[PDB]
Amino acid sequence: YNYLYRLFRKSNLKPFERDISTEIYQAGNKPCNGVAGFNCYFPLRSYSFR
Amino acid sequence: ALTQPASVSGSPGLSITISCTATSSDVGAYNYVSWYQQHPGQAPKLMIYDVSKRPSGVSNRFSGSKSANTASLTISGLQAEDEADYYCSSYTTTSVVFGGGTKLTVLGQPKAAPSVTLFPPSSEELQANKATLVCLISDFYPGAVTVAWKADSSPVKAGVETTTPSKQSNNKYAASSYLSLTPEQWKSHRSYSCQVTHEGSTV
Amino acid sequence: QVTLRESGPTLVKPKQTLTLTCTFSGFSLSTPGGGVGWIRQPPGKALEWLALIYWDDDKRYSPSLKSSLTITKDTSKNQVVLTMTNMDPVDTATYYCARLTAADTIFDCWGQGTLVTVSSASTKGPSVFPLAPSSKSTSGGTAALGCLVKDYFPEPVTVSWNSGALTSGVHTFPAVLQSSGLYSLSSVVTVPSSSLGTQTYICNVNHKPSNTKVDKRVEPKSC
Repeated sequence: YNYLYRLFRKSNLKPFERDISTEIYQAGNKPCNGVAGFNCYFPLRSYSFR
Repeated sequence: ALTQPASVSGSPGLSITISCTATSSDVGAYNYVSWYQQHPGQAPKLMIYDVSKRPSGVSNRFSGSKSANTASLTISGLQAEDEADYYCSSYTTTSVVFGGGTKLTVLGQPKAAPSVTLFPPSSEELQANKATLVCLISDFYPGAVTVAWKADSSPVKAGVETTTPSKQSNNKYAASSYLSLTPEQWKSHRSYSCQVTHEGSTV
Repeated sequence: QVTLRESGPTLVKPKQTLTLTCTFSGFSLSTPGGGVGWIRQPPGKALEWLALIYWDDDKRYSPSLKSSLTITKDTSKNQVVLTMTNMDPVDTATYYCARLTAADTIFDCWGQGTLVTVSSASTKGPSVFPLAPSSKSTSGGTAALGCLVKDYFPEPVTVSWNSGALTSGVHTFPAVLQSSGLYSLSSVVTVPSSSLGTQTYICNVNHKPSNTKVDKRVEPKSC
């Protein structure tokens, strides 16, 4: 679990851009801060290298 | 001609795309393609022409492109006031095709309840034998209702079925109730109560 | 801005020649690249191009229909007129005339729509009888009163309670086609029981094909 990859991103990544920030994804008519919300999700994921 | 998807669904906040395929594209290079928007009950207004550009008065939510031979309409940030039919139009070799239709159904709204309003008939048409009692109901989201007009007897409709979407400002499907009350049987009917059944909440 | 209004008789006899016009105002037709066309929209179908005129007297028509579609320009009075023959009961639709500014802007500004329903039937006299807001509608929340205009074949007819003012409130739902081959509207207003007994309410039926405008009101009855 030492390699994390981004899964949810609003727009397509532009040429030569490094997204070091980690903000919870957004949703519809609701301001999800990003604690445990189902509608929202964490941008980064966790690779399972077994 | 030009074929378009019949039904397209989209969650509020996400983005959906349309497909304006070739379908024996005699349009040639497919240079120009204009998309229109026609709400139920109004006139079609131009939203985006020359997909590489956009007309004045249209927000950045509407955008389009054409990768190889199919024009796509990218609409980001869906709202309640966006359920309308879209049409892609180009210039053929001998005419101006307008393609098919594309209905957008934006789900994610609370199911509304229809209010019953049984307007009593005035004492002007009863003297002329024109009993036409009305149980006009409206303001419901699903759109599937079945009135049960009955004067404590077998419930019948006899013309209530009209299939009126009526996508007004509140974006709620309306209905239209019309009774076939016999002008001679109006005395036998005590009050002719009205009962409407809704989707999900059938009671 | 560009204002494209239509006119002409909506109801006519079958197998005749229509005279649907398109009065344009706000621009000059002599501009290079400009022109006014016509688009058909059947009920429950898609759009389809019929005819189109240009700034150099060019009359372009649909390749399918060329023996009936005859368009002409009257820029002297700014009124585009379209004529079509051999009217069959399949052409019943709402016609639109849109301006073609250029090749890239395909029909940017459109009109408003005029439904031409001509299959078999002629005009019918509308019967206006408003529904009295009795104690049933009063105690049942909003005492919605609605005129019961019925027995009319032509579909396009507008209504407005106390025309000029009170723009909102009226429902104005589409009519219902019963077994008699006629239509009927029962548009009620959402004005509550605050002040409706001492005032006057007329829905102002505008059945133009019949050339009849009956404005009348009702009083609270007792069931």
